[PDB]
Amino acid sequence: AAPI
Amino acid sequence: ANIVGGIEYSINNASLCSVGFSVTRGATKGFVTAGHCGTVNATARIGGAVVGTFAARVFPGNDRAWVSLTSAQTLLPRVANGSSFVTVRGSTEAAVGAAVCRSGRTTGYQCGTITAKNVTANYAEGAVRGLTQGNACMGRGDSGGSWITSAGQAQGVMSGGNVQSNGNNCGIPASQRSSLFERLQPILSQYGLSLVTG
Repeated sequence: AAPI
Repeated sequence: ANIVGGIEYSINNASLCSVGFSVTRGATKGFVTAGHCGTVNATARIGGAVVGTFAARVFPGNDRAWVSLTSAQTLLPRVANGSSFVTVRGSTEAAVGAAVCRSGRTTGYQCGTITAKNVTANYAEGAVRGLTQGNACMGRGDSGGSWITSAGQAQGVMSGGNVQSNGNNCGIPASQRSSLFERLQPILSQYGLSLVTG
């Protein structure tokens, strides 16, 4: 998961 | 600038993010976005012109922010859908299983369903707790963008998810996408904001  | 959910805005002439929702705070105009987009006082621009600065944010932990805009902006109770628009009618939180859509400057308007609530995102910067998960696809750039139901009920703003090497989660099947959004409710109470509706 990554911001976007 | 006409303030619409889903449209591009840059931060300090660097990053890009999407407008969430037009809101007000007494006589002050604003839009809600993702906290990770900017730090307090960064400058927001739309199509090259200054529109406002970040008034407040929380990131990580949560992922939220509001930009206060100059008087010259036109707030609208709409979210971009191609050349069309979805009217913002309120903020009833849909339940797991509801259909939902999101709008952002990278992937345009995408729909899917909400698959889980209260999910934690482990970002490099720190954990982000309480996010709702949807399976509509998204790409780098969509952050801060609107999540709304067809009926016009505002759900939240785009935080993150599982982007593949191509910059989005559009090439992977809906069942494998984890697209995370920050709930709008607590952002509205936290800052004393009112949604612009139509």
